[PDB]
Order: sequence, then structure tokens, then C-alpha cells
Amino acid sequence: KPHRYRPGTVALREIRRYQKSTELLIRKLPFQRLVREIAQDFKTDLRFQSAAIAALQEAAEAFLVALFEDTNLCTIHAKRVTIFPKDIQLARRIRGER
Amino acid sequence: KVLRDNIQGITKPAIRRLARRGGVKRISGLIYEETRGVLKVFLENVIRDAVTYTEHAKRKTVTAMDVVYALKRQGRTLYGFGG
Amino acid sequence: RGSRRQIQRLEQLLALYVAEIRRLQEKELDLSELDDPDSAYLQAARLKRKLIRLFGRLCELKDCSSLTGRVIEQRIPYRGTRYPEVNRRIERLINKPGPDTFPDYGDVLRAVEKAAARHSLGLPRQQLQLMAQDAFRDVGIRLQERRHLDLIYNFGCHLTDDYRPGVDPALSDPVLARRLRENRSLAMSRLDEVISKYAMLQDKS
Repeated sequence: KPHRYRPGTVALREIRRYQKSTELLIRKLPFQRLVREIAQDFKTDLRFQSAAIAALQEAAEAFLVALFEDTNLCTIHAKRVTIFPKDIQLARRIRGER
Repeated sequence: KVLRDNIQGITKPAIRRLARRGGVKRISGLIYEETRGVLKVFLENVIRDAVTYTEHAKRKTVTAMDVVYALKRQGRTLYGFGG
Repeated sequence: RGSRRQIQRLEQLLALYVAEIRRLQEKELDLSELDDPDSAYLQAARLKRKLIRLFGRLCELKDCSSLTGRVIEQRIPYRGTRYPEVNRRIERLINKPGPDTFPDYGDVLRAVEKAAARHSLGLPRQQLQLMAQDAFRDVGIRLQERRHLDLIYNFGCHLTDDYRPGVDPALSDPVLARRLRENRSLAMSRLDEVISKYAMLQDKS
């Protein structure tokens, strides 16, 4: 079993969250710009804690990925196919949220 | 007859990688714009709740806590968080 | 063993990066700032990256692994078939490190066929296909579980660490609760509508 480094100045849970941040797949600038695009339709005086944008991105990426997980799990073929919208939709009706 | 849509936003490679992270190795043309659409809707849903909380507290700033309360109401994604 | 002094300085730096990340996490961004490449969100992100690099170099100095204790580091065993060759192969396939490890059915089937043809188990094609389907299902459930737990045990920051569901303002304010309920009906319709929209477009092509 490998040896684990445990910093004295910083807890590992913090480290884990920062790491995950580096694992996000959508460029952060276009993401915050998408949040801005949405927000200006609500109120022009709205502000966001930076950490709120972080929470939004992490949750959003998990939401999209799980859509594809469900689609994947519902797709059973001897030879690979290309995933289309109807596959997403069908999977969602089968194992997804209603 | 094929046409390339112009996009300022989430690029094809990120969407291909998100799909791949889901185990999906190949996706249609409509998938990219669907992923942008779906993303936008999810975010709208969350932010609509978050701002309902922000205004209930009489603040002009949406905080991380507002976003948590909103996310918990979006179904399975954050299910179980905090207990 | 690494230099105690240098470890000490590097750990102080690490703590400095943390303090600055928290500071940035608390910054409030107006709409113009969300249009800004230099926003506190992007500053914080870049700092998290710097910190992770430093953490890695400290692991190197401590001769420890690079592991942080993430849930996705936890191994998912698979004993599901009557052939241990196949089983170990599937377990192998689902425990590859990283955020991206999620096989498709073809991956599972290929692992099963490879284990079979390798070990000359003389399994016909339909037995292989059925084994692969059952296995893919099992491993699918466990992979989704591990990602879910990794998400909810790793979510947010200090500002959200005191969250508990029993504190939701909605619980004590029926007006707020009614608005949220309305919102929820809309949210559900909007998501269904976008899904349906792209299916309905897929047809017209």
C-alpha cells in the first residue's frame, strides 16, 4: 500500500477539492460568461460569489456527464454506434430523471 | 448541404471529452448544440432557485450557499450532500 | 527523507496559497467581472492549479504517492462471472485511475472476449455477450456510485462546509416554499423541452 502525504498546514479535503477543480473540462472563462449570459436576463444588478460560480460549474459538469453515463449504459450493440439526441432522450426516459 | 454553425462558447473538444467521461466515445452533430442547450437550461434552473433564495434574504449577491440550496432541489446531481 | 527546512517553507507557501484562494472565493463578481479573463474566479482557478503542482512537488520531497484520498481512488472489485480470468480482467478495466474511467459496452465485451480467447476457455459468442451485458450493468452501477460519492464528499468550500438540509429557509417560509415549488415545475418542463427539441430536430434531418 502506497504512502500518503499529509501536509501539516493544509487538510487533505481542501487539497481534494482543488484537484477536482483542475479536473473540470469546460474552459472556465466561457463558463463564467455563460453564467453572465443567463444572469443578465434575470437582473442587471446581480452579483455572484466566486465560489458560487465554482459550485455551479462542478455541479453542471456532473449533470452533463451523468446524462452521457445513462445514455452509455442503455446502449448495447456488438459494433459501436454514434450517439444521437434520441439515444439521450430514450436513456433518460429509461434510467434518468422525470 | 452540410454547414458549420458559428459558436462563441463551449468548444466541440470539451463536449466530446464530457461525453467520453460519460463513456460515450462517438456523438452526432446535433449533440454539441444539445449539450450547450441542456447546459444552459440546467444553469437557468439552478440560478432561478438561487436568486429566489438571494432575494428572500434581501441581498443583491448570490452566494455559494444560495447555489447549494438551489442545487439540492434539482434532483439527483447533488443528492445526499450535507446529509 | 527530505530537507525538514525546505518542507517547512513549502508548507508555509501552501498555506499562503490556501488563504489567497479563500479570499478570492469570497469575492463578489458583478456582470462586467463575469466578462473578465482576470476575474477572481479565474484567479482562484489558476491558484488552485499552482497549489496542486506544489503539493505534487511536496509528495516528491516526502517520497509519498500523489494520492489525495479521493473516493474514485477506491477499488471496485468484480467477482460476477464464474471465470476468475474474466473477473480480474473486468476489475482491471474499471479500476484504471482518473476522472475519465468509464468503459462502454464494447470495452466490457472486448475485455471478456480477450480474457476468453487468451485463456482458451472455449466460450461461444452468445455466452460471451450475455456475460458482458450482466457485467457492464453491474460495473455501471458501481462506477456511477463512486462518482456520486466523490462529488458530494468533495463539493464546495469553507463557505458551504456548515450546510445542513435542516437549515433550508424554505422550511420555515411558506411563501418561499411555494415560489420554489412553482420554479421546480418550470425547471422540469424546460429540461424536458430541450431534450425533446433536439430529438424533434433529429427527426427533421
